[PDB]
Amino acid sequence: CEPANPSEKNSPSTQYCYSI
Amino acid sequence: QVQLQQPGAELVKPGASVKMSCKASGYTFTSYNMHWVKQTPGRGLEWIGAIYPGNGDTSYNQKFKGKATLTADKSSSTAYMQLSSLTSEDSAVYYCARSTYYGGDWYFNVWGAGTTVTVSAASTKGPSVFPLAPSSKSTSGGTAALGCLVKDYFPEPVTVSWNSGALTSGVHTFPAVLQSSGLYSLSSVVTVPSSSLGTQTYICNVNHKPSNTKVDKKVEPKSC
Amino acid sequence: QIVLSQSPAILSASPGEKVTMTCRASSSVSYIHWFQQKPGSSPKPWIYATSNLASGVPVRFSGSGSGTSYSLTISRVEAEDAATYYCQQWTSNPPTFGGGTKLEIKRTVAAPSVFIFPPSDEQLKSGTASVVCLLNNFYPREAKVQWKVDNALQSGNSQESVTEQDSKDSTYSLSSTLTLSKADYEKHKVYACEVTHQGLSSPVTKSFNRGEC
Repeated sequence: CEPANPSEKNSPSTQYCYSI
Repeated sequence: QVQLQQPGAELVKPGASVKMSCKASGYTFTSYNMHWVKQTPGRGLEWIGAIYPGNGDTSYNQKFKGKATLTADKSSSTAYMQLSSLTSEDSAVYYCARSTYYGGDWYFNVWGAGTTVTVSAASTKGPSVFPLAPSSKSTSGGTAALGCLVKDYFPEPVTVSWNSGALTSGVHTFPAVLQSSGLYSLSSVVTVPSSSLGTQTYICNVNHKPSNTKVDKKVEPKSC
Repeated sequence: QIVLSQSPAILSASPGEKVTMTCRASSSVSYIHWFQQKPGSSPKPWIYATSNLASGVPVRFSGSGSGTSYSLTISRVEAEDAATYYCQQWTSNPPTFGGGTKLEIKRTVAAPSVFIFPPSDEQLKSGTASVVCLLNNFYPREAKVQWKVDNALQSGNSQESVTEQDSKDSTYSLSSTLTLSKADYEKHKVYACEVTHQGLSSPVTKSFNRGEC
C-alpha cells in the first residue's frame, strides 16, 4: 500500500488501500 | 528548459557524511516528486528514495533507509540527500530525477547529470602534466597526433580540453587508470592536419578541481 | 522489490540490422520502461508505458510486452545506438531497474593509425619515463600492442586503456603506455611499438631511438 511517490500518501486509493 | 542541476563530484572521508544538492528550474518544484537513484558497475541502478517538495513527505527503499535522509527547500528549489557514515560501498554515482504522470504510470522523464562520490582517506594530489610531442617520423603523414599525459593525481576526475575548448574534433580522452601507487593516470590525444603544426599552437588545459589545480601545457612539435 | 532480468547482456549488431532485447520480471507488472545510457552521461528516457517513444526518439525504436515478459526492438540499427539499455518498473515499491543489455555496433573493418610518443624532457627531469603507443579509430576492438625494447619483446610493465565506441564512426581508440625509471630507460636505444590488427595488411611498427630527436 505504501507509494514510491510521496505525493500519493494522501490519495483516495492509498487511503482505501489501508482500509484492508 | 526543464532542468536538474547537480554538482559533478564529491570526495568523502570514510566515516564522514555528505549532503548533495540538486537544484531545479523550468517548472514548479513543489508539484513533482523528486527521486534519487544510485549507480555502481556491480549493483546497477538502485532506487534510494523520493520526496515531495510541496509536503516534505518522504519515501524510502528499506535498503537505504538508515543511510539516506532526503530534504527539500522551497525558496531555492533544491532537493538534498544526505549520506551518513560513508564506506567504500557508497562510492558511486548519484542521480536525482523528477517523476511525473501517475496516469498510465510514473515516468523518470528528467534526470540530473549525476554527482560522482569517491570515499577515500587518501590525500588530494595534483596532476603532473606532460606533453606527448608529435615527431616528424619516417612517415610523412597527412595527419599528426597530439597528446597530454595527465598523471599521478587523486582523486578523479580531471577535466581536459584543447585550446580553451576551441578544438574538440578528433579528441580522445582515455579512461583513468589507478596505478600501483594508488594514484590515477590519464592521456588525452587529438589528431590534426600535419601542415597545421607550424601555424597553430596546441594547448591542453587540465583542470583538477579537487586540488584547485589548473595547468595549461604547450605540446611542442619535434623535428625528427 | 521485483527483479528485472535482461537479456542478452551484450547484443552485437551490424549497422542496418533489426534487433530486439528482452526483459523479464519476477512477478507481473503493468508497464515497463526503457532508458538509454551512454557512458559518462545520465540515463535518458527512451520508452515509457511499455510502447510509447520519448521526445526525440526515432521510429526505429519500439517496445511491447505484457505481464512478466517485455521487449525493446530496433527496426534499423544505426551508429548512435551504441549504449546500454535499461529495463525499469513502477508496479512495486521499491521501483527497480534491470541489469541492462549493452548494444555495440559491429561495423566494417577499420585499421588503427598508430603513433608512438617518447617521454617528455620535463618528465625525465623528475625521474620517470613514460612511453606511449597510440592506436586510433579502429575496429574490431581486438588489437595486439607489443612493446619492443632493443628488439626484444617486453611484458607486464605496461598498462592499456580503451575509449568507448564512438557514436559517429563506431570505432575504438587505445593507449598503451610503458612506464619505467629514468635509470632503466637509459639502458636501451630503440623503443618500439608493434601492432597487429585485422585491419592493417601487416603488423606495423612505429619506433624511435632514445634521445636522438
